[PDB]
Amino acid sequence: MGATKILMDSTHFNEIRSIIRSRSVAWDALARSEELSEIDASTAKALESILVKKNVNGKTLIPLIHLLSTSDNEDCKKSVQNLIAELLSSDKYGDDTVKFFQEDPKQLEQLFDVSLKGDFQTVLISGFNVVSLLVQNGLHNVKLVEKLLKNNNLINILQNIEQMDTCYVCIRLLQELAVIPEYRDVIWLHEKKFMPTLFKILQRATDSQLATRIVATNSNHLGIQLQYHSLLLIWLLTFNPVFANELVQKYLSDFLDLLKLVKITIKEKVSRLCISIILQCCSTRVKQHKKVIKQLLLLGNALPTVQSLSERKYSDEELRQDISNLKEILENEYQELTSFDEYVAELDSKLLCWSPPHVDNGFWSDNIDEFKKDNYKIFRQLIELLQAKVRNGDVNAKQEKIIIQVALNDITHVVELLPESIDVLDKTGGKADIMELLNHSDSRVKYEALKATQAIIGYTFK
Amino acid sequence: MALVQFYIPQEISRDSAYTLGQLGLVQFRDLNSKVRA
Amino acid sequence: VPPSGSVIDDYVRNASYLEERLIQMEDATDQIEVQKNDLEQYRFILQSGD
Amino acid sequence: LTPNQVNDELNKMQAFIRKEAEEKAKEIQLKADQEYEIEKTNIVRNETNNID
Repeated sequence: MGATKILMDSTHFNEIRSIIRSRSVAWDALARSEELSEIDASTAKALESILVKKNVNGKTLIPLIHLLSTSDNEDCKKSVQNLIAELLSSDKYGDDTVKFFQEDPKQLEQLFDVSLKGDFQTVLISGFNVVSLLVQNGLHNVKLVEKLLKNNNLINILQNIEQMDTCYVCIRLLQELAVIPEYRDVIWLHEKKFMPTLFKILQRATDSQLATRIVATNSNHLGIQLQYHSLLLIWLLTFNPVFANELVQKYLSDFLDLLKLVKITIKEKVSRLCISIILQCCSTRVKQHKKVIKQLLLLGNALPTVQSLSERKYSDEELRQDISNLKEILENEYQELTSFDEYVAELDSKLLCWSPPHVDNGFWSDNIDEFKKDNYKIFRQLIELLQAKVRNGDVNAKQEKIIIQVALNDITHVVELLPESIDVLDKTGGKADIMELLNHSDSRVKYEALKATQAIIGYTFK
Repeated sequence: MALVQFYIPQEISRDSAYTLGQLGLVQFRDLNSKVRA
Repeated sequence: VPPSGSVIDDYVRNASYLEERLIQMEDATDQIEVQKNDLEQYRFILQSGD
Repeated sequence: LTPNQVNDELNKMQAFIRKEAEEKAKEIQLKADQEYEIEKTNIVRNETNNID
C-alpha cells in the first residue's frame, strides 16, 4: 500500500463521495435481473463490509473489473468505484489492490475504460482512481491521459462552473497529472478548453468581495482551494518555457487579472501563484521573453501594478522575493533599451502611446541632444506628425486624441528642457496648431496642449 | 455577516464581550496574534 | 466610510495622477497668471510710453 | 459568550490554517522541484555541449 492522498482532504471530494456512499445498491437484484454476475455481486456486497470491518488482498478486486465492465448500471459502478477509490487511498486497508493494479496494466486499462461513461460522478471517480494510480511511481501512461483529456465527458464536468466540486476535483487531477513533466506535454495540447474555466474561476472570485462568508467564491475553504487549484494548474503548466510564451501571448488579456486578484484577496496562495505565474513567464529561459515583457509592460501596464503590489507584503516571503525579482527583471528588461531608437521607431511608425518610460524627463533629456541631426528634424518630424494628424484625420475622434495627446504631452518636455525648440516649432507650425486643441474636447489632451502652450508661452515671454 | 476585530487587555474580556455581544455581536471568540497564520 | 473592504493601492494610484495634474495645473496657472499680469501691467506702460 | 461559537470558530480557523499550511508546503515543494530541475538541466546542457 501507500498510495497518494490526492482528492482525500478536500471538502468537495468528501461531499460528493458522501452522496454516493450514503445510498445503497442492490447487487443481488441486478444479478437476479441478468445485469451482473453473482460472484461479482457477492464480492461487491462483501467488499463494502470488508472495507471497514475487513480493514492476496487484491483477489477480490478482479471480479469488480469484469462486473463493472459487463454491467451497464452507473449506480453499481459508482458505488464500486467509490469503495475502490476509498479503499485505494487508505494506508491500512486494501494495500494489495495498489500492488495488483500497479503490477497488471490490463486492470488499469479496464478500470479506465469504465470511466468517462454515463454520469459525471462515476467518470470523475473512475478518472480520479485511474489518475491516482497513474500519478504514482508504480505505473505511468500518457496515452490514457491524452485519451481521457480528448473525451468530452471528463472535460465537460470541469468546463461547467455550476459544480465547484466536480470542476475542483478535475482541476486537482489535472494539476496532479500536470505535476509530472511528461504529462505536461500531452496536457498542454488541451489547455485551451481548461483555460477559460480557470480564468473565469479567478475572475469570478476577483469580481466579488471576500469579506462576508457565502457559498460562492469567497475566503472560505472551498474558494481558497478552488482558486489555489486554478492558479496552481496554470502555475504547474507555466514551468515550461515554450508554453509560457504561447500562454502569455494567448491569455494576455485574462492574465492581467492576476495582479488585481492578489491585491483583492488576502490569502497568499493566490498572490504567490499569481506572482509566480508572471515571474515564471518573465524568465530569460523562454524564447521571445522580451516580446512578452515589452507587450505586457507596454500594453498591459504591469509595471505600475507590480510596483504598487511590490510594496504590500504578506506571509510567504519567498513569493514576495519572487515578485521583487520579477519586478526588477520586468522594469530592467524594458528600461535597458535605447530611448532614442524606441522614440525614433515610434515616431517613424506614426503610433504614439503612453508608456512608463515615455513620460519621464530622463528619456527626453538624452534624446534631446541626439534628436538634432538637421535643424532639429526629430522635433520637426514629431510636430509635423502631430500637426499632420490635425490637418488630415480630423479631430473629435478616439484615434486622433491618443496620438495628439501623446505628441502634445511629449512636446512639453522637449520644449521645457530645450529653449531652442520654439524656433523649430514656430517655423514648422506647431505653435498655431497647439492653441486650437485647447478649445475642443478631450480635456486631458486639451490639458496636455495647455501644458505645451504654457511651456511655449513661458519661453516666449518672461 | 461582517468581520469585526477588536483589541484590549485580558482583564476586561468578559465586560467588553458582554457589552459588545449585548448590542448584536455573536460568535465572539477571544484569541491572540501568535495563534494564527 | 463604507462597510466593505478597501485597497490603499487603488487610492494612491487614483490620487497620484490627480495630485500631479493638480500641481502641474496650479504651477501652469500661476505662471500664466504671472505672465498675464506682467504683460497686462506692461501693456499700458508701453502704450503710454509709445 | 456562547461556548459553541469559540469551538466552531477555532475548528474552522484550525482547518483553514492547516489547509493553508498544506497548500504552502505543496507550492514550496513544487517550486523547489522546478528550480532543481532547471538547475540540473542547465549544467547538463553545458556539460553535454562541452562533451559534444
